Amino acid sequence: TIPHLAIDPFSLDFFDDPYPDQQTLRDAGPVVYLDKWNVYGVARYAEVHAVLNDPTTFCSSRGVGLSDFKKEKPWRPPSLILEADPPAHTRPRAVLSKVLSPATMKTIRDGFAAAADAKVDELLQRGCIDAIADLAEAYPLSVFPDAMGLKQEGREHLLPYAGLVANAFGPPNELRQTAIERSAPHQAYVNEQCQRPNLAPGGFGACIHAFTDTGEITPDEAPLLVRSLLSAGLQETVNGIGAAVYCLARFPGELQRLRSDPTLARNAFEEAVRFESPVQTFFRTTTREVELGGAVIGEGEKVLMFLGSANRDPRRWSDPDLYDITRKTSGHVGFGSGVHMCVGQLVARLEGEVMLSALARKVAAIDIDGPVKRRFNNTLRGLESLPVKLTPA
Ligand code: HEM
Ligand SMILES: C=Cc1ccc(C(=O)O)cc1
Ligand SMILES: [Cl-]
Repeated sequence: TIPHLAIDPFSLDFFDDPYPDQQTLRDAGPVVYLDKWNVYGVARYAEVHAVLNDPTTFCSSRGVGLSDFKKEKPWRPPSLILEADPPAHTRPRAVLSKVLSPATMKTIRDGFAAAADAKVDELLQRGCIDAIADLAEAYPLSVFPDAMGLKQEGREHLLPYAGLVANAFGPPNELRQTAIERSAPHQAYVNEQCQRPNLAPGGFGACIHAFTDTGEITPDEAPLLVRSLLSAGLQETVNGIGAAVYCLARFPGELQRLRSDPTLARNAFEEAVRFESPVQTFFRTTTREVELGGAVIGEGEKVLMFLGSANRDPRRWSDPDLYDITRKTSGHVGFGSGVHMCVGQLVARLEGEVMLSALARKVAAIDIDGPVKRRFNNTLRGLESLPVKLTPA
């Protein structure tokens, strides 16, 4: 009934070019079994969307990586957000939603935009730059840690900790083993910055700690909620911005459209998130026997959702492998779907929008002028290096 495949979606060969194997996973059937890791897989949009939107059956509190927290110890204390189910998830989620609210975005937008414009101006003085280290990485590093309220010292641990968290969702392969081996200095930095005295007034971290008296969270939960905002989002935003620059370089007709109407900036970034899907996969664990795509899945089974594949499923998308900055992107699952849908999505979209706006107004051409290098991670997709020449408008 259920097809069994030997594809390892966490292998370096797969990461190097996942798209043929993602088609094989989709076309084999609505539900597959991955013999390499003894998990179920869903790679089409329909089943991925269904699983995300049924959290009672496909829970998160047994872990959203390969490891089942009912069988193994989590590598770190469980997130109060990502690794919780309703109702325990609900009020901590509401706090993070209010910390990263539309009102907060209105407070920080002008500064985020000015820093994007300044970065592009600076890069145009150099001409030939690395669009990852110098742009996709440098810009979020120039706005998000400050908006968090982090001190200057130690910020070099942020992206390593981000990569560690994402690697630790994966199976016990070399990427995961090496990440955990290197983890201690990054973990020690992150956990210390989560304490209230270390978060500057008015920033995201201070606002979490100020939200500890409403009956939604307690003071002893605020450190782990700050940890969520230091564990998630930064590398994804970097990878999304880097993918946008890569697409604007490889599809120059789309840069020409963006230049002609800079108000396409927000959707140009949203399309890059669909196209690249910085988070490629997430797991759920079944809490009961369930029918999914004609398959009967027992209790306590891990289900691997292919977000990137769902965002390129031709059953749902026209020309899914094309970068189209006017595509109707609504419904893509690059940020998830349902009750866990990325609580930081407004921050990521703000950063991506204002960077692409700066490019749209200031840059006439983006030409790849050096070897492109991929960064490997068990669950994140993104480039390591993207040498480009920027021509000013
Ligand atoms: C392009 C950028 C981003 C992408 C692709 C992305 C991806 C995702 C996805 C797919 C989920 C769903 C997790 C699940 O269903 O189990 C998620 C949740 C989450 N993200 Fe993001 N994210 C991004 C940016 C951010 C940012 C900027 C932040 C913080 C400021 C952030 C913090 C979080 C948190 C805390 C959660 C957990 C939400 C919950 O479980 O209710 N993310 N993200
Ligand atoms: C989507 C990635 C992600 C990683 C960590 C956390 C967390 O630590 O709460 C949330 C989301
Ligand atoms: Cl940790």
